[PDB]
Amino acid sequence: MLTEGISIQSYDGHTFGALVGSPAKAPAPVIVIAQEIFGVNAFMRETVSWLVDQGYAAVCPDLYARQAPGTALDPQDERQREQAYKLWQAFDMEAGVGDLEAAIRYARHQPYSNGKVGLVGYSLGGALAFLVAAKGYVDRAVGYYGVGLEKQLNKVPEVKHPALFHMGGQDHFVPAPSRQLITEGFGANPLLQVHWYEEAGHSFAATSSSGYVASAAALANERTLDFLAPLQS
Repeated sequence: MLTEGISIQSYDGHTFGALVGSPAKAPAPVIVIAQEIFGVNAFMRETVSWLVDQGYAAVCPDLYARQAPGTALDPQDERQREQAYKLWQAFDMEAGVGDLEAAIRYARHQPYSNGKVGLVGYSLGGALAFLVAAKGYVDRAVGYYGVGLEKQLNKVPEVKHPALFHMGGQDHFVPAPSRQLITEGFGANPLLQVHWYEEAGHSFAATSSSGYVASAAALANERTLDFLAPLQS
């Protein structure tokens, strides 16, 4: 689901929709949310709601619009999960970073914007959060269980604004050797924080996922809100 009428343009000219939530009290800092592999679906709608209820505005861009605009897949449906994995395998990560850069610029000057913008991404979006943090487009970035971060460690010195990552200790997209690489590599830059939730795997913050872990989602979410609070006016 997206907000009708909302359109954002990327540097290369491509335009895409987004799901937007404005809080009752504005102006407010705006959080661009970077999707998982299912498009802008119920969990993204829930993430927009959570942030708006905490007093932020939120913009979740349709990152799959270069492939199939308006994709919103149900993770409980096997056929739609297969579609999600196909779209993820074809996903242009660089174009994704560029579309998020465009959404961040957009978020700086909407009616409800206070001019500060943060980014929170999940899974595919968590990997994109790190890439965006290396570019320096946002004030603060957060990534929940980003995949493949152990392959982007050459970018650690490029991060010049804070970025926070929540990783599951039982997430097998990040096995022990990968966790060691990430832990050692991110350890070199104090602007990066990475927490490991030992009893959680992938998707632990999504209440409808079989991987949901209430205690880890709650600790991570509170850390995320404390990390974003300085963006408030």
